[PDB]
Amino acid sequence: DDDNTEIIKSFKNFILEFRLDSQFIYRDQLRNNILVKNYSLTVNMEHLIGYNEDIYKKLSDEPSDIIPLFETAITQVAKRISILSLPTFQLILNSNANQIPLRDLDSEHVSKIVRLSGIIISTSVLSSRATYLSIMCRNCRHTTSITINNFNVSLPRSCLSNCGPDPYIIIHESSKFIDQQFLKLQEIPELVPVGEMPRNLTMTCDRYLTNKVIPGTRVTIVGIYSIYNSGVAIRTPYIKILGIQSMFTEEEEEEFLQLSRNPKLYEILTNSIAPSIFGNEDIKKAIVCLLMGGSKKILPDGMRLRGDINVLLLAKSQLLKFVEKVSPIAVYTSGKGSSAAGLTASVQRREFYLEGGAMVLADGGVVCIDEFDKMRDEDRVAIHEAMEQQTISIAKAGITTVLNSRTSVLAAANTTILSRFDMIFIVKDDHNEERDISIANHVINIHTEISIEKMKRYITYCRLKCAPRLSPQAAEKLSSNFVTIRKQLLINPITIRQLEAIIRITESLAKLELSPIAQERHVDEAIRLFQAS
Amino acid sequence: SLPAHLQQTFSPEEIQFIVENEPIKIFPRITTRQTRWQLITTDDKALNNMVAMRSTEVVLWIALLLKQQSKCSIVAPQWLTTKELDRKIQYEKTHPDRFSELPWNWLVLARILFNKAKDDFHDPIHELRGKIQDLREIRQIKVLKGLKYLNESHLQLDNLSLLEINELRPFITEIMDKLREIHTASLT
Amino acid sequence: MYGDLGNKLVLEAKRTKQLYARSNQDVNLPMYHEDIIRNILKEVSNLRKNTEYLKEQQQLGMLDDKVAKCQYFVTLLCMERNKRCLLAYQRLRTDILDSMAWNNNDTNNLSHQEQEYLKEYCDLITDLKSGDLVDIDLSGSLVPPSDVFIDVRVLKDAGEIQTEYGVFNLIKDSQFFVRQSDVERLIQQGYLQKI
Amino acid sequence: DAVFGDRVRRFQEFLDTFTSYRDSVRSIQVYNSNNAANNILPHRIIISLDDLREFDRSFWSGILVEPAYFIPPAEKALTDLADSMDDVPHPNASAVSSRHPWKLSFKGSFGAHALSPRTLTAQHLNKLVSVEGIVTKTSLVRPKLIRSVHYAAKTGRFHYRDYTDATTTLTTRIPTPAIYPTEDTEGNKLTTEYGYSTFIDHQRITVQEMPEMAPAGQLPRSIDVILDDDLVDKTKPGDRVNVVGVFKSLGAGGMNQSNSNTLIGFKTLILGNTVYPLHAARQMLTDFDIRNINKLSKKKDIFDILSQSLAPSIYGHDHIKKAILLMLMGGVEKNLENGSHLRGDINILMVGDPSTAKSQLLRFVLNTASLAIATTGRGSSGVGLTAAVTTRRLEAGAMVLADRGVVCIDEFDKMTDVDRVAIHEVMEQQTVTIAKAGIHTTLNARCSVIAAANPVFGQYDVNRDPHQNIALPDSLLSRFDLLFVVTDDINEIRDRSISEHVLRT
Amino acid sequence: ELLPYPHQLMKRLLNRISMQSQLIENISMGSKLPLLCMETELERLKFVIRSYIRCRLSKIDKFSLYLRQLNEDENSLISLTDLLSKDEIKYHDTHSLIWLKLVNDSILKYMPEELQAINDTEGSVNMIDE
Amino acid sequence: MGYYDIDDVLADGTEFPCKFQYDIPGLGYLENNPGRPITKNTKLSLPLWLARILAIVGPVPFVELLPPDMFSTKVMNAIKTDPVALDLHSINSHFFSLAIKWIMLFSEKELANVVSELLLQRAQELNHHASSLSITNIATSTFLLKLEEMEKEIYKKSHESYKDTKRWMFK
Amino acid sequence: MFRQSSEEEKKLYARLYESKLSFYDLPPQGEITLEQFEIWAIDRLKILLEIESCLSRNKSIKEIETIIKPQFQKLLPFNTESLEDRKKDYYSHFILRLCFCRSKELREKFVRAETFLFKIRFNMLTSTDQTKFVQSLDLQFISNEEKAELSHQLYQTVSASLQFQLNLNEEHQRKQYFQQEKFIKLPFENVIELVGNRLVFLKDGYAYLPQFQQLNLLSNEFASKLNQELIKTYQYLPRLNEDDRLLPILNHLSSGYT
Ligand SMILES: Nc1ncnc2c1ncn2[C@@H]1O[C@H](COP(=O)(O)OP(=O)(O)NP(=O)(O)O)[C@@H](O)[C@H]1O
Ligand SMILES: [Mg+2]
Ligand SMILES: [Zn+2]
Repeated sequence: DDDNTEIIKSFKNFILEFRLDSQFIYRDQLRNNILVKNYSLTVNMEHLIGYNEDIYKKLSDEPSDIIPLFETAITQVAKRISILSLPTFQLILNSNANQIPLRDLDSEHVSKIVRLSGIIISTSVLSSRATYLSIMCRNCRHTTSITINNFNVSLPRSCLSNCGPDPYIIIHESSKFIDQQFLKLQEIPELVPVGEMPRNLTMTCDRYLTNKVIPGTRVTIVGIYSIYNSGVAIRTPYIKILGIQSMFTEEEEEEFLQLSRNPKLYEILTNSIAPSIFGNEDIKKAIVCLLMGGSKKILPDGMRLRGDINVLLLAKSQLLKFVEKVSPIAVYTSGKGSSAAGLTASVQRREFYLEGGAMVLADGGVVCIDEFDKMRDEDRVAIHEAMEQQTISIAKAGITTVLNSRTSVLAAANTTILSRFDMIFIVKDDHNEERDISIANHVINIHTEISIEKMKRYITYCRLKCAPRLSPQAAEKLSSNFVTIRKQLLINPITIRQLEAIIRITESLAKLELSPIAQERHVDEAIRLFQAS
Repeated sequence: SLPAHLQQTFSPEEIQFIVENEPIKIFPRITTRQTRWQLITTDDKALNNMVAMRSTEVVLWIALLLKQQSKCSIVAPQWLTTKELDRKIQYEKTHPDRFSELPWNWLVLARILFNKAKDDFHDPIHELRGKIQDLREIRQIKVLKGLKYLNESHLQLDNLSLLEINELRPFITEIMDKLREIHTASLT
Repeated sequence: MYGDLGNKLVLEAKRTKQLYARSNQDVNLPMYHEDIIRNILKEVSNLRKNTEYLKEQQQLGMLDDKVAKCQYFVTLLCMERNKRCLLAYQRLRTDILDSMAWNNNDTNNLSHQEQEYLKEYCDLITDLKSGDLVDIDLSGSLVPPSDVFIDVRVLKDAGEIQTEYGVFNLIKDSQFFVRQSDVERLIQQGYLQKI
Repeated sequence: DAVFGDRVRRFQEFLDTFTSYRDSVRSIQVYNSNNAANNILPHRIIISLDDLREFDRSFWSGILVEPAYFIPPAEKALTDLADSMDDVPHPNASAVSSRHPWKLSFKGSFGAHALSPRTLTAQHLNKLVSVEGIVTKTSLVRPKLIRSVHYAAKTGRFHYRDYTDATTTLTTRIPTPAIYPTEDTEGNKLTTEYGYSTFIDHQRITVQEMPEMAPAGQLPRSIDVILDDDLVDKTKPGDRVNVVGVFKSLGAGGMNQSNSNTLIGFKTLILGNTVYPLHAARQMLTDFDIRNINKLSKKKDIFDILSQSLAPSIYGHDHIKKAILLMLMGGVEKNLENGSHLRGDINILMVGDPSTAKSQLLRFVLNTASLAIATTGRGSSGVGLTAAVTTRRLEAGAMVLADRGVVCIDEFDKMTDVDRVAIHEVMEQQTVTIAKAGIHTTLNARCSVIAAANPVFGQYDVNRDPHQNIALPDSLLSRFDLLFVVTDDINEIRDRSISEHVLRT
Repeated sequence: ELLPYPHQLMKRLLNRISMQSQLIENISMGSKLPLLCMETELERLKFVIRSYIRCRLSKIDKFSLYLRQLNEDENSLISLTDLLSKDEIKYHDTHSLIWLKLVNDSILKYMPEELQAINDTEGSVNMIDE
Repeated sequence: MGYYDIDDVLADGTEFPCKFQYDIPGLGYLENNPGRPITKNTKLSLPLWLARILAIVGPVPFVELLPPDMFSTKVMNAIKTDPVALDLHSINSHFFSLAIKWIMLFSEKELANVVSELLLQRAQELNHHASSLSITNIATSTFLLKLEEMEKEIYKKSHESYKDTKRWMFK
Repeated sequence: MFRQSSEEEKKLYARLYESKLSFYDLPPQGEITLEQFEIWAIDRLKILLEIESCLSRNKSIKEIETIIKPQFQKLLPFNTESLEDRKKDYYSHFILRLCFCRSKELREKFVRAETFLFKIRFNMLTSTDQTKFVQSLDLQFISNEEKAELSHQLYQTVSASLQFQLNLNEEHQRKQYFQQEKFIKLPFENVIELVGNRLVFLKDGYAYLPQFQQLNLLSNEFASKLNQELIKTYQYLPRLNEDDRLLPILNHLSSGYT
């Protein structure tokens, strides 16, 4: 009976007295946590060992029994430093003891503190556990209560106030609960013995340790290793977790603004794109416009005006990879697609279902296709809606839905399908031996202007800050040019769907300067670059 | 002209400078009584007329200057002892709104003497460092209750230390000013 | 409308204030917006032309009691709100320059009127610093003196240098035991650290 | 126990002070009492939670933080108010002991307790909350026993008893065995009086967070809701909805002896107190709207004003705009006395050159009609466009879903012949009928069809017959009321006008 | 507000500083510790005056037009020379001319004659702070 | 409320709804058409530095001010139920400046009583997050995204004050 | 810790109705109209006529409360902040003093009806208002030791009453309530109606009364003081005879009771 009080007294005196130099680090942490309504304390093992090794010995021998005593000691201190009501505080631990590989845990480790690491592969939804709980006695209608704590219980049968063999029921109307979550940990990929699939464990956490990690992340864990019921005299193992480890500034945009006022910025960005590829000036210019895009608009009668750009390329393999690297969001694929969804989408089967290809998945970003001629039959017809409407719509086998396809397409190949693109160009080659020798020397080196990340961040900044508008001079210029080309063709086609493409290119050119208005300077280069032919 | 962080307030360095002008009691280990000090902001007679192991009173900055070397020893103030600090904590607990009557420089002087003069105390220093903390924590509770009475007119405070006031100054004055602006705007 | 350019210009004042306040060591106030200011002044000139034309129509008798009064009055407000924006922006950059003048007593971002303004204010500071009250170094340190003697380590090879107290030889990564009142200026210049 | 009485008194003071709730009680009562002498309105009232705050903060926070202790006495007081007001005499046997009190509902300013299924957390248990999401599942409606009445054969005395279950009450009571008593305390054999007993309706649903809010492709989260009495069947799957109710827990949670080592948690629910839809179509007119509509109708040329106000961002094509307006108004549907039916709804087709705003104009109808479904001609099959079999259950297609609405079909020329012929019934008989293994049924499909297509040769050829340019059978073209041909004829002033227009746009 | 300058105190203090400096030099040219105390005391004294004068000049920057208007009012109950020291008077006067020249040429040269005043009270916003 | 104050300069440029009481020639540029008159009972959205005068100068003054959406009844009920949870930053970036200007303009009594309580109740949690110093980021960062531009300055000058004191003590 | 720091007639009636009921203790002041005098008197008279009619029909307190409570909002409002309602109530009572002081039969009828109305309105109060009203009237509880010594007798006396009047059917609930209940000691002659029904415990000429009972003492004090005030009112009726314009109204008011 007295041992429960001496242990609590000891951990209480630990928190009140541990100085390193001149700051009572655990008193300060416990106070600073309460002010932001965080009811927990993060103790470090090495400090506990330094203070008194006997306390650590008791904790190391019987953790399931002693962790609750230390938690209630924290509550008793929390009241003195803040009251002249609070829940029970959660204890959290940090440690540097030797990691055990997950594959070596065995019967020698049951009910011991264990430190390990791995990859999280799954996460459950949250669930409710009881801490303070109220009871009603069915016969006499007397009432009482119980206090649960979550360490390795059932309803009692000692009836009170004969009173019967099993008379107790729960008053959910006057009881207290906490959150609980389950996780799965898989052993590290670079540890697994050859020819075997990795082993994994299941584990539990509650209160502030919940909702702290997501699938696919590598983590380190401190927790009690134990067993639970679910052959003869045999039980399943698991872990109880006690700790886990895993927009612009002003000085950034000042650089982007200095770039914006450079008189040769257009040349600089074109030079910075796939610099190993010789020649092909207009290809690089078109990729800049594809990355920057026009401006989206919405009208009073609800009609909606597209912002994206689309380009086709007829050496060429390198540019799509470069675009994939520089773009803020990107998807890469070959014409057959990643599944029976193809490029656009399809219905599959047993009940029917639907899945989207690599037009739906790239929504909001850029998508690049590596051989557009290898497009499947259904995609040949479906890409018309995907490009003109920025949607895909299906009404088959009782499915009736519409999918978003808001993206800019880059494509390459080697017909009427060319009409869907804003610009089309044919890649050109040159055969200087020095270029191949330089490439070969670099290949041997690995076997034995603006940088990508800065350019990607700049493109992001420009897309977020500016969406410019045509000046009246540009309108007169464009309309005069439009009727001039149609008249020239008539005396010897251009159509509105291409005028509205020239406008988007013009806006994308003005966007580099961050000029809020587009000007004749941009219109001239737009029509100059329009020579796809 | 003046820095932005000194427009309305004193930094802790200036607070230390202000506290350093107070007198303190010392035991010198040398006799100066029959060159002479010839100071211009203080008395000069006390330093010129020292006798070894005879108690005397000087400004704190000179006292710390001497204690840097062998030549001097500093007597702790009488409030800075275990018995008195026990009584002040009991006063703090007994009267849940009043502040106990500690001197206006208690925090600053404690954290100067514990660094420069750890050897000259009679009590064990590891207990004083605990009781000072207890006092500061209780006073912080009482402060947090008081910030629910910021108003358009005024407030009264008692026995709150200089450093404790200076810690809170830019919050109290700002919120109080805006309540005043909102109220007077409705009168006009 | 006539206030849009002002509402755009003042955002640069707010931006440069926050950039300046974030890092006291990194003061380089940005390019003066000559083009926006010129556009605002051109707008004011347009409004002046409109008021002058309206005064001609008033002298012609074109319903001048009500019509000229209301149109003139409304135009006057549009001019005043532009004056306020321009003065606010220029006053902010002036405060920054005044702050630098006290420590210093490069030029390309300042407008030429500002370039002569800074020189004028430097002359004023040295006039105050000279003459009577010279005994206290008005451009010196504002942090109270804590210690007489300190230990300082040698960060940059400036070689042999002269100072009012004497001569120093700044042998890279040597260490001095010396009075602070001497080396305060060299610490501010950045040849030394306190360790 | 005594506190219950004082809470009833305090809510009575509220009901006397804010008089707009008395008018609500009385108006429902007089309406129900009128038509009973010849539909009936529910015994339910919605209170503004703001009025209660301004009346008494101590009662407001009590309702909002301890609903199990404040909602029952408040609801009791409402019933006393409605009962003391005058009511029809000589009630029938079933009316005398209905066990049917009035019920409350809430609106306005939930503050911190306005939530979503992802963020509902164990801290919020037993609080009154508001959640938002999409309905995903609904149970069948079931009746539930709450009271039964019995007649004792010898003594001539009518007896009764009441039943409870954990989802029927906010406060907690000993559960009841659902047994009917056969014999009296005094040994008399009993009989059960159905029709005097009381049963109520019950339905469970599930609500999930909206897909627009799902993070990182992670699994979405959801809650189950309990509905009863009046709230049953007011929703269907796919509805966006906002639900108000008490968040509560249930059951023994494995502490009644189980193999789980109590790792499993307790069960939880929301008890539906009020339900509101979300607009994501319909509007309700104010008096001023009726006045403006009637006044505008007396202009000399209302048809021109209205037609030109459709898609003003599209230049030209006056006649197609007028045709679309007449389609949106429609004819009048006739049913003759012998059961014979005559069609009322207008179908329109337009075929033409590339880029001539066909798809752009077709897109406008989808955003001004009250019910509209859109599809591309090659992305849809005959069965998917009309109806399909599943498991036997029969599942509706797009033309069955838009019943009294409009269906838009783009790229109509790409639809296969096998798909087109499924439409021949729907555009005249306005029904769908299936005769397949284990099924025979007829379904209703009354919509108007509007569609766009490309001519056979890629551009319209005036030097060949219209049948050569338009490859569709005569029996299908006959079903479209208006067939429009449109082309991109090159002309200077036309080009200039259109280009200047799009640039101004 | 800007409080009135202590004219007499400053004269006496600055004279005392000069005399103490010469005394320190004479004793230095003639135990170490007394010199230590004297030197650091003079540093402590000079710091306070430096801070005080910098604060007053900062107040004069912010209320320049207000002080000028207070001086121009012939009916004022206090003269500007009562409030400020001679050095402060020089700073106020010449700094006002420097600032005035900068805005007068840059902005106000372009404004119509009704809006060319810098210290206008009658406009839709008061141009004088206090 | 100083002349050269940037925040005051910037807050006066917010637009408020207005209605005219006279037809006037040539002022159609306010309606973005310089070639036309303004006509009586037309409604427009004008910046406060202009509407504050046209509502006063005469008699009947030229413009009448309509009750703006940022002082609507829904906002007042949101304020009075839970002031600490409220996202004032989304309602309007400069709320406590415009509130005082509107109070001066119409001499409102009840609005002043609502706004005083709102400020006093939010100052509490602002001090809590100011006092809490590391020896956490998410818990603080969620509330500090709902502060006005007015409140951010008070938070910054409080946090720096506590931090400087803490640094000096433990040194 | 931090720290900061005729109209008289209206204040009089605010004070008189802070308790929500009054013994009608004090002389009214200022003026009202003669139409108001007649109408206010008739309104209170209608309520008291219905109270006497129901009592002559031998109806219970609950039935009378169901009958009379809807009439307050029309004739004589209660639980109200309105100065007009408060003046109407106060003045109407004082007017009917002058109408019903005239004879022993009229005094008895008026005292009976007004005391029953007092009982009704007291039942409408919250327990806090009842406590404050009783405390405002300057109205001996026994010691805990005396309660312990007499606990068996007191519990035997009140146990049935706790079950029937407070619905405490469980003996456990009765014991808990009795442990929390206070008792009053006074001479048995003061509560003789409870004595005749054996609802109080008697010892040495003193009756022991639980706190949840004893409202009959309050209403009896109201009735007794009203009777004495009516006797006084009767003695100075010759001063009422100086304004003739009031006597027809008072004759009309009394005629409905004769
Ligand atoms: N007045 C107009 N006349 C013609 N086209 C216009 C007009 N105004 C805009 N457009 C544009 O014309 C383009 C093509 O319109 P759209 O409706 O897709 O043509 P379409 O008839 O569907 N051509 P298609 O998809 O090849 O069958 C869009 O980008 C419209 O914005
Ligand atoms: Mg199209
Ligand atoms: Zn029992």
